[PDB]
Amino acid sequence: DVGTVVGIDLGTTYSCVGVFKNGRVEIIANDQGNRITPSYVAFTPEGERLIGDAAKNQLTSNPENTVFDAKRLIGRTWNDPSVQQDIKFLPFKVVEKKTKPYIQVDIGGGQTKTFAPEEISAMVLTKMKETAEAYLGKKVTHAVVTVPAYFNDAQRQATKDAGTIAGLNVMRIINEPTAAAIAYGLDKREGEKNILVFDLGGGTFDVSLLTIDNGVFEVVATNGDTHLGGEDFDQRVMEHFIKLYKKKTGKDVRKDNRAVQKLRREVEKAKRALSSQHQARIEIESFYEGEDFSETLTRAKFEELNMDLFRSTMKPVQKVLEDSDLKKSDIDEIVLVGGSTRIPKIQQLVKEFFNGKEPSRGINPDEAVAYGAAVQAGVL
Amino acid sequence: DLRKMRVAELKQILHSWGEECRACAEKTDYVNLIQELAPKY
Ligand SMILES: [Cl-]
Ligand SMILES: [Mg+2]
Repeated sequence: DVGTVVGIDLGTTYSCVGVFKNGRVEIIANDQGNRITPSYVAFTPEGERLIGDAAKNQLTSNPENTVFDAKRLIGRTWNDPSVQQDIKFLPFKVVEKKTKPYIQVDIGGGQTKTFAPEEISAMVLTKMKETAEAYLGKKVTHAVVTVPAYFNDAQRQATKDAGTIAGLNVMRIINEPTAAAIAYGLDKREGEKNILVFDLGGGTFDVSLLTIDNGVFEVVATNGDTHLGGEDFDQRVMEHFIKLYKKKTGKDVRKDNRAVQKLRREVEKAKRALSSQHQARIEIESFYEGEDFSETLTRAKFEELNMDLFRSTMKPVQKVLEDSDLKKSDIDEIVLVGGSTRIPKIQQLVKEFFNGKEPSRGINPDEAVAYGAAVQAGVL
Repeated sequence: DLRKMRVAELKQILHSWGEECRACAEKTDYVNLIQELAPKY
């Protein structure tokens, strides 16, 4: 007996878990009340293992001992040009072991330890498992887990392996764009259609053209940018404010990880706020050298700081349509994934690109992939 | 061979065997199951 099978979006920057019941999916809040959980692992100085919000939130002078973005490495070999590029921007040490990238961190006690990417992802899955168990009031042993459509056999197997290490039998690996389409019930309708999935996550941007034929999907064409996501918009804002603060005080806070962390947290919140407001006030008490930070960001300035990045999202979309020889009008459904898709300028670019067609709506775009996974888990 | 058929035809093959593709989101899932089940039927 497989018990209650849950759906898990094991994401680059954030992860999400849901369960199907009573004709719908319940996206499950974690013990901090959040329906998404950072795909982060860190250690206290005393050697306590933190996963999720606690790991991301932990203020540190040593950023090199916080692990994230393990999905960028999972199932890849050390010599993969993708790995060799990615390790240049990751703050933690990645070392070759067994022809594979391993992650080396301080775990407390003047002890270091090396972890396979899949051991880090197993820790994230453990937290998502615990999240589900607390809600369901029973143990969870089986899951459907999502991956990017471009993942290869080794990457899909390494994801299953992460599941195994976490005590989860991953019954199905399903592609993220397909999961989002399932969330919106697109498999339950009659006829043949073309679906465009526009997925702007925290760290990666994926455009997928799917067909549906008699209720069954096919991933026909993919494109995107694995180094474009919500965090890049945050970084543009970070740079603006670090530069402003230096102009105002003569203080350069970039060498000071704790101040940078505090600013990044408030900038993430401001960005989300600017999807529904035209101004956001960023306030940090004791930001730097005990001095307070107080500045405002307008939606216009946010847009100005990111305009090239926003516009750059349309090129992969054009590439996918060209590759499939589809007119804009041939797209029967547009599915948005990621909270960055709620950014008004991104909505406007997508709407204008598609001649005013309205996307699917009704599911939080940060939750849609998990939602779909949970739908599929619901029949098992 | 299999990859060239319509989904309706893949479902037709499975239905005729009294076999179901449970939680099979994509055409590849139907192709894979028919290949695995073919020596039975
Ligand atoms: Cl993400
Ligand atoms: Mg995602």
